[PDB]
Amino acid sequence: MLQPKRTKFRKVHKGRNTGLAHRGSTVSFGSIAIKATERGRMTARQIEAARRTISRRIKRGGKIFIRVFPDKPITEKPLEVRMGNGKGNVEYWVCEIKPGKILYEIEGVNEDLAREAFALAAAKLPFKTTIVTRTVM
Amino acid sequence: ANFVLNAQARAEDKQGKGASRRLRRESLVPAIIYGGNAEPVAVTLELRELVKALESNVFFEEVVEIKVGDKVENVKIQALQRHPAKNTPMHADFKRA
Amino acid sequence: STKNGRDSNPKMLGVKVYGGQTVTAGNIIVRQRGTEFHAGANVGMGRDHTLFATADGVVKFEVKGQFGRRYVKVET
Amino acid sequence: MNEKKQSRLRRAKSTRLHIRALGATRLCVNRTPRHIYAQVISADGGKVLAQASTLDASLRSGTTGNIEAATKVGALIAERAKAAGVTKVAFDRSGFKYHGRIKALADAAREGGLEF
Amino acid sequence: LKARYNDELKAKLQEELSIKNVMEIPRITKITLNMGVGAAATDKKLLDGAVADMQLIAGQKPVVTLARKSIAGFKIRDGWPIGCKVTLRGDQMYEFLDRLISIAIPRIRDFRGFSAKSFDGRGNYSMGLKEQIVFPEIDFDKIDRIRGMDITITTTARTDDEGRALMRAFGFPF
RNA sequence: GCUGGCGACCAUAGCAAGAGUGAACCACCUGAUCCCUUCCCGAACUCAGAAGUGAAACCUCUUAGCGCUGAUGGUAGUGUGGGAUUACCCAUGUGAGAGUAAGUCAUCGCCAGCU
RNA sequence: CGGAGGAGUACGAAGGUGCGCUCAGCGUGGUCGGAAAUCACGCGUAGAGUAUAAAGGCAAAAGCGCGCUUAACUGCGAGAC
Repeated sequence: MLQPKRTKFRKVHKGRNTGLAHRGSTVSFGSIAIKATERGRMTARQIEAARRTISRRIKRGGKIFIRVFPDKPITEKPLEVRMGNGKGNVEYWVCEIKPGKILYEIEGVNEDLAREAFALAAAKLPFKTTIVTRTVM
Repeated sequence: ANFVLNAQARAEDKQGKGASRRLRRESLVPAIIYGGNAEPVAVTLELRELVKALESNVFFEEVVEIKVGDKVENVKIQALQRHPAKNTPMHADFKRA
Repeated sequence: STKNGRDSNPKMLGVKVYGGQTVTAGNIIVRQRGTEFHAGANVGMGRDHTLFATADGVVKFEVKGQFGRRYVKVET
Repeated sequence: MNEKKQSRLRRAKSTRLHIRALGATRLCVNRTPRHIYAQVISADGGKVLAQASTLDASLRSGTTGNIEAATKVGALIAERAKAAGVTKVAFDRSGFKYHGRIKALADAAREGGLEF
Repeated sequence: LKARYNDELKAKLQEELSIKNVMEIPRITKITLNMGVGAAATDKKLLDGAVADMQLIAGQKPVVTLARKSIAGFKIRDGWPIGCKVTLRGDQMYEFLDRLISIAIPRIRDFRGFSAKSFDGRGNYSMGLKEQIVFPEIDFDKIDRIRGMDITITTTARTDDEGRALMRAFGFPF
């Protein structure tokens, strides 16, 4: 389970998720990649599950690059507790996803195998994705 | 010679955010040509022609001819903007060569 | 229970006279915690880094010097 | 190396800035192992009002590098400044210690009649 | 030395290094002696012993050196004396160096203790000699526990080879 | 045209490398008597000077090598009116940051000395 | 009853003034002495410090030393926040 080793502050504001992904939308490590076409949140458990599925499909014959990291903590109230009395406790970590964000890249694997693995992985994710390949510009 | 792009002029009333969005709804692409010894020129291209040209690897190394009316410019592709989620081309830079 | 919930009263800092306005001697121009602005001609500095006018005239802001400091002055 | 001059200008900076802030006519003096120089400069700091140094034809044939020449240069600058029409000046030692030839020049100017 | 260096060794070094300008000829600038007698906070008399020792050794009043920065592992902290030092220039360093070269190396227990190595890489040479005798000072009587002193020579010689040349011309054992 | 002092301006001006100047000036330089100095030292500050040198240091010139400056076009954001509710679209006004083409080895004032 | 930290003091010098000075880190060499004491020399650098929490500041340093001192005065006070 991915998580920051250390943080400056325990709890952060909710914020708003707007805009597109102008940074991180270009294939840079592998030859083929999967990128999100819709915005949402990605949790550490989802990242782990997708990685495990892809590795099992590709049989550890190539390298997998993970380009999303969960660094935003999310709190929840203990349950059967009334409103007020301070902010809740940290329960899990997420990464904000904007359209165009590349999630995984694969290097050193046949294209059909990579597409099969990505198709398997996409069924575990809470947003719509698409497949891209390296281009000159 | 191998690559010829037909272009129209892009006057000052066709520049800005609204005009560019109208062009892309009409399925054209704005582009800019700059380079040594002359003043930059703004043109517009066709999306299908641009996509077909980019489909081949040799296009990024050769000298291409952009024709707008009677005149003609010999250029090379220098930069390119793509839509982050759809990958459709949106703008192009050409350096005179 | 919580351990937070404290704050201090506001202090109302900031620029009091903007460029192009006329002043009389003694008028306060800038309230600042540190020297964000520095005193130019006909401007004095207080013990809490307040900038005030020492002559009648028109306020002007500029950037000058080798460190690129921001200066305010009064022209007669 | 070069640190002597850098230190000297570092020491001169504070007095020069304070004189500029006060807005007075300045009497800036320079010293070298062979000669002495003195200038009277307007408050804005861009125009020279008067000057005097051992390089003048009167003194250039002498020792030019000791206390006796400093006194004569002080008298000369006092006379020229008084003729030019300046009376109240602030003395600028330019990072040198107020001593020896510097002090002699200042005393000769004061005796000549510049009040400071 | 002194006039010996000025009249003789200048031309000798000039011909040895074949350097055109006379200002390029190396010369020795200063001689620095140091005793860093740590843990003085526990006793406080070894420090006055050390200053008296160097005042005997060299014809100058030594200056005590305080600490900078505090180390908890040792007993040392910021504003107290940790060591002391003397510097020598001009005639004093020439006389001290002459006494060194003449009478120090015979009185030490083991010869060959000094080397032509241990050059800083810019012409300055540091050597630490144990024992405060090998000088014309009072014997074990009237002195506290014996102390060892560091001595650094600083010269205008640019590089190690020129430093070695000047040292050899002056006549250090090595 | 070279040298010194004082300013304007504060990288298109800076840093780094390479080369050059002793007639004058400047600098290194000699000495420690007298004035003055080092929590020790004529190293620094100071005085008395002219045997040496342009080595160092400072000034001057060459170089895009780092640095710095930097368009046009597009993109993001956004005031008003309208249409929608993962927060976007239309009309109208405005418009970055980053990146690209390109540029840069500054430009002026006052006084004094020399050729 | 949102997210994080401090205060209920200290100082006759840690106040005034004149004069003077630059930190931190690293690499080298050098008795005990080492990762790290003190000495000497170079290199890139404000990353040190500012009685105390944080922020805004700090080259005429607002950081650091030395001599003499009591303006840590009395009567006020144009004009502003």
